[PDB]
Amino acid sequence: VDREQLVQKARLAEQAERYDDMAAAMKNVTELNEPLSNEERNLLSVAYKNVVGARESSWRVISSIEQKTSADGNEKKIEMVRAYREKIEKELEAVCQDVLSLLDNYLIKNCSETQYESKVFYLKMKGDYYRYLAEVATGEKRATVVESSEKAYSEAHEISKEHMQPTHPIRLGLALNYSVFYYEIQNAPEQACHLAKTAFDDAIAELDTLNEDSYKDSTLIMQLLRDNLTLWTSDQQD
Amino acid sequence: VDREQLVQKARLAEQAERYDDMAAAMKNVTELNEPLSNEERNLLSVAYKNVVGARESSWRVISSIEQKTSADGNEKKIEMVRAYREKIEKELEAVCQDVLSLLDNYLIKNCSETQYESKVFYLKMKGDYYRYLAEVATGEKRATVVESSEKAYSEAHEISKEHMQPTHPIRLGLALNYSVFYYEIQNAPEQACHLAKTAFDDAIAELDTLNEDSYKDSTLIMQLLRDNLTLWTSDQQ
Amino acid sequence: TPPVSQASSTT
Amino acid sequence: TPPVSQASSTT
Ligand SMILES: *[C@@H]1O[C@H](CO)[C@@H](O)[C@H](O)[C@H]1NC(C)=O
Ligand SMILES: *[C@@H]1O[C@H](CO)[C@@H](O)[C@H](O)[C@H]1NC(C)=O
Repeated sequence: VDREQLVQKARLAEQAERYDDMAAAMKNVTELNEPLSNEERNLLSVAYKNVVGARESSWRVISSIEQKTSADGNEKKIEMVRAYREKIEKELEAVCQDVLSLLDNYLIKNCSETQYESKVFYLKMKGDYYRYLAEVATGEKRATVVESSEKAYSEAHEISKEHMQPTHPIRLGLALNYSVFYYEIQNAPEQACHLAKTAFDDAIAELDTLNEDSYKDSTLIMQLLRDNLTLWTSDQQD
Repeated sequence: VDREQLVQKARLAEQAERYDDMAAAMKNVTELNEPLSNEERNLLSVAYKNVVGARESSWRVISSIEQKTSADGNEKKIEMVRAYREKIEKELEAVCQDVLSLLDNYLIKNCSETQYESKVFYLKMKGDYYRYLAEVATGEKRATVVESSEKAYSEAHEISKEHMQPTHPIRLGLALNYSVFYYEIQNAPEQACHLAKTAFDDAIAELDTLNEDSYKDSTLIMQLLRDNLTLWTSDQQ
Repeated sequence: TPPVSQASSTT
Repeated sequence: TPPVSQASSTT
């Protein structure tokens, strides 16, 4: 099985929406120890985002049922519901750790000093998945991963500001996710609103730095930024 | 864990839409070697229908890709696409074989003479899952499973006509799925239309036989039948 | 256009 | 209410 066979399998899996296959295929690609292309990077990210997302959805549904079942007072139920939520939870964690291992030992690791774009991408991912862990963790567990997510987002932010156009989709993407981190995890709506607001204004101020390759991505992400600001400026008035 | 906890896990899985867990849970229940209640029958059926369905969808998407990929005349592409479709196909077959093993070794097996409703339900499932296999099989493989599906639907139809009201949801369901078998698998539109038509008419003629517990199911399946009779009459024209 | 089918026993 | 999001690199 060649590398191209794997990337192709990953493309097929995505179309079949069998994302478990997709990640596994992109993981094997990553484990070939060679750098990832833009597309390969995209596939890897998309694959693992959907896997972690699927688990997350199911985790929220069961965790929601674990709230009802306990409030009711039933005992036999709380046992199985809790145990099932922990099963899903352990799957979600194992997935994130799976991505994080790839980022720490392959992608970020083998990045040269001149590859800022990739380093920001991978550092943003690192932040994303540590963030996904934070959502299902508590106490020392949560604080620690919330810390790792912070460190990652922060490092990526530093690089992006120093090496990327404010309109670069990767920098905008970082801003979006980082701001979300602030709002949802840090519970810091001001910082969240600020980062997003700043990022959006910076891109506009240099709205001329757009390029053919990714003007669509940029504008779209800029729109997502404004959306969040709108979605936050309402919750912060109720 | 206990039976009650396995069935509960199956309900939780359904809510999360983790149907693999749901099927595995109901499989473990069935393997307890005890009869299945109506709820448990439903959970098991819903569980494996969604699993086989999920595979079927993926199988179609890839199989289609395998179609236009071969037409283009690629090489290394057809190599992977074909191998992936076969993987999904193998999965789909394994699921069906899983339920079929449950039906032959537990459900249909442990049923007594007096349990006609259950036997009709299970025999319908048997026909269903053999039908799903036919959808992805060809030649010896297909003819053999199309045969088994036929045998199962027929035997279920014999017992339904002989022991159940024309309005009984299980009898209507059998008619619906059996008529679908004729149209989609047998490619026998006349027979498909006839069975579905006949079934609908019978229930209509004995509309008074409905009961509180399942009137909604009956009327709905009757609708589905009429829907097919309308969906088939236009497509064959 | 798949035809309609069903399989839910009466619970 | 989830804050909207996006992480899909430049292909
Ligand atoms: C629904 O119809 C499809 C298409 O004919 C059939 O394959 C399937 O068995 C039916 N669903 C169930 C639960 O039997
Ligand atoms: C989109 O936002 C959600 C919610 O914060 C986040 O969990 C997810 O990582 C983001 N999507 C991607 C592809 O990173």
